[PDB]
Amino acid sequence: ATWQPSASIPNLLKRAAIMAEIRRFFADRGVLEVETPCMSQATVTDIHLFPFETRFVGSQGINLYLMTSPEYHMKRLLAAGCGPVFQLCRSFRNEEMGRHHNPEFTMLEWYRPHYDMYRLMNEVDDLLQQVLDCQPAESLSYQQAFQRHLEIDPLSADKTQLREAAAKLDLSNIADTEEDRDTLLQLLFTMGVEPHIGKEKPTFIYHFPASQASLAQISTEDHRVAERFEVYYKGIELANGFHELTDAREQQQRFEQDNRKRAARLPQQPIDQNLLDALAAGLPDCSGVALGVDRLVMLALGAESLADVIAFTVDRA
Amino acid sequence: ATWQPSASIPNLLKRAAIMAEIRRFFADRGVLEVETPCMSQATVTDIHLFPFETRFVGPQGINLYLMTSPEYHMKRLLAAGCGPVFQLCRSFRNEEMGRHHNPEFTMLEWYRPHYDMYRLMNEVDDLLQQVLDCQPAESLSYQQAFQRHLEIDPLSADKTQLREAAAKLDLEEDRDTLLQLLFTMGVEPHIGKEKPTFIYHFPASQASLAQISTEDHRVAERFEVYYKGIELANGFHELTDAREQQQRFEQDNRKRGLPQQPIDQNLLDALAAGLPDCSGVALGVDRLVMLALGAESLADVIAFTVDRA
Ligand SMILES: Nc1ncnc2c1ncn2[C@@H]1O[C@H](COP(=O)(O)O)[C@@H](O)[C@H]1O
Ligand SMILES: Nc1ncnc2c1ncn2[C@@H]1O[C@H](COP(=O)(O)O)[C@@H](O)[C@H]1O
Ligand SMILES: [Cl-]
Repeated sequence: ATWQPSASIPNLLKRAAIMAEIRRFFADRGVLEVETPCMSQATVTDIHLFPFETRFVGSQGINLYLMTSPEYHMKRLLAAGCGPVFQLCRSFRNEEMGRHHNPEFTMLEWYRPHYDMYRLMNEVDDLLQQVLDCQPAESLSYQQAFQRHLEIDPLSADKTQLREAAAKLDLSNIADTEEDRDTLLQLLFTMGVEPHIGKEKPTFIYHFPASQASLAQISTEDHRVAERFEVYYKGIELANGFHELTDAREQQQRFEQDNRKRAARLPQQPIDQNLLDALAAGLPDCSGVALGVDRLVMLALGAESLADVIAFTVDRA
Repeated sequence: ATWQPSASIPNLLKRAAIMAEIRRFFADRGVLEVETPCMSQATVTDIHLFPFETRFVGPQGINLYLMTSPEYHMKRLLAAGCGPVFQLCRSFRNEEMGRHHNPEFTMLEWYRPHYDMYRLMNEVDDLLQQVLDCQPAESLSYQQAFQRHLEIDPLSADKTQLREAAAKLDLEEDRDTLLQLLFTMGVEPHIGKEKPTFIYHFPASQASLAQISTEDHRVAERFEVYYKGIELANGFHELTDAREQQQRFEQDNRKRGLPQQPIDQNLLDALAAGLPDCSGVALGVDRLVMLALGAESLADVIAFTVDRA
């Protein structure tokens, strides 16, 4: 019956125990928990993100946007001096329900002032070991991953070389006509690399190409890559971490470029001036990470979809 | 500058300690924590509530409503066997920001199978004493509060009698609306001064989620807690009968120049399947934290209120 929960009672008890462990993990490291809004008068500019919008009575209401990630408010807190902070929030992305996506989901996001990407990866690995009781993670660069799995260099290979690889994977249909080099790299990573990682233990992939920087600063030593990592385990994308952007002008260029592209494609998005204002005042150098709690719980239970770990997925909420 | 949080660093650190204290309270009592949706294909019919609505792409699109409280999903869990459970969630009500309101706010809602209203009140009192280091609560009925502060009986006074009383307070054709004005203006400023005040047995018309008292049909098994001028919690002996719940929703819609809301069948269906006898309570965590901090507004304990979020 559609009235019943999506997840079993035993799975929801284990869910609460994991949430408690996560909280003990950060308590033990002196990391403060914060709560930030689920709604903003501003939204994100990323072309790949689709925000929920709702009207607030505010005689003239205010448009509000549900938060795809608590990043901007947490950076505002950091700029104001909160120190190392974590949050376990409900996040909202207007995406269809899938085995591994729900339009509302639990995010674990945290920030560590004065931590570089490597020190943060190590902390994420310790958390995985604790919750999953899994082995210590392996780490490799995006480059190394391609070289080991596909015998190509993704930082230097031309599109012909790229389609040669795609052909070997039985992917020529999609690859032959695709003329965007980075898009071909994503096809190859998804189809040629992802199936061969995260098997025995979690796998960190870091130094994604500059085009796939997302929230990451570009690597100063090699502008071809970004200070971003992603963790994979048993075929599941669990987390993305970054050496965060502290430069206001650089951040603003990102948003403006985003809205310029959206126009070329999508509505232009109300920029978070509050975030740019925080960066102008001064955000401590930091690395931050966003982890999918529902996926973590799914893996900890050996469950096969989010419907097993979320009380009511959107189809019956 | 607008970029800065509403709440100070010290207040947020104290807020987190309180969150963890609430969790310790329930852990010590073996109550399970759950998480239920912030969004639903269904909504509420309650005449006092204004939800947010937002459009979902779907598996074409679907209208979603944000949750005003986790009640309906927690009842579904209860009907499925979850046992005593609490939740600390963000709840959503489409109403302007005020000193004591934000359109998104933290709710502590919990449910106790086999607790009556009195046993639940006692448990609320214990939590308040823990968080606030306040004195044990006093309790009185809606009737007693009107008798002690206004010298009238709200259960039997006629409208003339009521207007006379409103006249004496230096202040409408509905008797219940009259009672509401009297309570807000004549009773509320005069309770919760030195310790939390539990008001119980609200009139039948103000039943909200509560069963009617079987022993006196003029009143409901509902209580409200007030402290230092502020409304902190609402608790009920819960409705378990599907037929009665549905008639209440039908009536809700009748009373609604407000839009008519659909009745949530999943809730009714859970009630049909069987909801254990239980009492539940909804508490305003931000309000509670504000009182713990001796602060004046929610802007002092919420990292970013809506005006700057
Ligand atoms: N719709 C969704 N449902 C469940 N988990 C998600 C969803 N979107 C993102 N995630 C998780 O959140 C993490 C952070 O995503 P991002 O903020 O896009 O880097 C991802 O690695 C996923 O584990
Ligand atoms: N907009 C709001 N902002 C902050 N607290 C609220 C808001 N609406 C309701 N509350 C709190 O939530 C409690 C339970 O709500 P209710 O069940 O509607 O009485 C109330 O007693 C208030 O403490
Ligand atoms: Cl107890």
